[PDB]
Amino acid sequence: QIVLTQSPAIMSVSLGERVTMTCTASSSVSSSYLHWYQQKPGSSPKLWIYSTSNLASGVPARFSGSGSGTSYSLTISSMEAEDAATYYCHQYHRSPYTFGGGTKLEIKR
Amino acid sequence: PNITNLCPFGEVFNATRFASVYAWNRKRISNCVADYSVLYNSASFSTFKCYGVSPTKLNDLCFTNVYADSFVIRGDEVRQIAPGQTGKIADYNYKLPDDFTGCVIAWNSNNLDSKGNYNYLYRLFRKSNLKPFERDISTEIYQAGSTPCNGVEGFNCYFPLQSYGFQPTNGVGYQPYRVVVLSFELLHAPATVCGPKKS
Amino acid sequence: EVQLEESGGGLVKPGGSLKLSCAASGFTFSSYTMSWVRQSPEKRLEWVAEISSGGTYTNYPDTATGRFTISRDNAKNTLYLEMSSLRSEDTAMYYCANFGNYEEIAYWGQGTLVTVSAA
Repeated sequence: QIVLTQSPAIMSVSLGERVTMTCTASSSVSSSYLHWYQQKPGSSPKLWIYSTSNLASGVPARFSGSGSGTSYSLTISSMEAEDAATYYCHQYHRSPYTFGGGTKLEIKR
Repeated sequence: PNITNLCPFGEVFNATRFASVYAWNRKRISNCVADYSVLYNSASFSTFKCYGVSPTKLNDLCFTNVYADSFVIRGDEVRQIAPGQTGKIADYNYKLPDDFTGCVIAWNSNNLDSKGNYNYLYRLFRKSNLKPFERDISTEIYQAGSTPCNGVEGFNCYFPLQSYGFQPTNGVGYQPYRVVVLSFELLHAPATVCGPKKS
Repeated sequence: EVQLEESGGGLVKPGGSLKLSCAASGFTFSSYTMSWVRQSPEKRLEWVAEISSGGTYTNYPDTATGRFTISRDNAKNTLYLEMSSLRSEDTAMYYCANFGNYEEIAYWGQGTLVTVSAA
């Protein structure tokens, strides 16, 4: 199988700016099989960005990103108070299904 | 007349292997009389979609220059094969003009293409849209910037194709579907293929 | 729909076998492939094992090849999952969700704490 690796472990990034996050793998997975959930603390994950380009319901068109091959990028526009959550990479192409390493997104005052 | 000539639509509809979408199989059928009732009267064909002519009067009319297009795609995008729609398959792998005079048949092939299976490709990146019925065959390292990269993939250098994970235990929309698109012209030349005449 | 109620969990012994039943109602279960995932406390997610409702097919990762069993029941719309000879290292909390079905993947379970105990 292919293990999903996240280049940054945690982002202690202040409020307002615009950064990017990366999902890296040992080989290309698909143009559109991967997706990202959002596990809130003490809750269940929810999917926003599917097909590596499209967006699920409830997204204010603020969360975006693009990529293909062995590395994919997910971008933001401007940080706000509700961005303090968790994100998980995914891959559905091989027999075995794995998840991303995860990033503990946090804001700084 | 006693005996009427017929052409083998069965081998088109019953074939062991189909071509991928980015290299779609194209065939020409002429000088035959093939019944069209047997197609939509069957049950295996999950989708029998077309508007230019009703199934009832398929056999009533006569046509010329029958062309058949065959390929295998993912289920969740069967809607994309129609006159005037967008999408990756509808822009970089196949094009359907709005002024389309033909019909579309699509059916599941879960037990014929499963494991798992990886040998499956399709065009992902292309300069722009395609002209109607264009065959888009090429192999180039598309670059998402201005720096020229050749020979090997690199940063902002992307591989044009991508495969499909047709796992045997997938749900609806992920199982491979076989699609056959029929096109023709309405007797612009001396008649070549007509319907079966009653006796 | 009412979002995939899982069978209640609890503390067990290292050597028992707990059963998780993800019964539900609200959408067709003859064409929706279910899946079981677990999360250990503050650790990456891991797909435990999935089922295929099209022909009720079983396939799941090789990290534990012979100790995972899934039984589907479309009649009363229930999803049994169990493991054989659970260990004290298998403490986690489990979700039953929808994988492989219609493109719009959603409806993760409410979660159930299935932990082990030694006291």
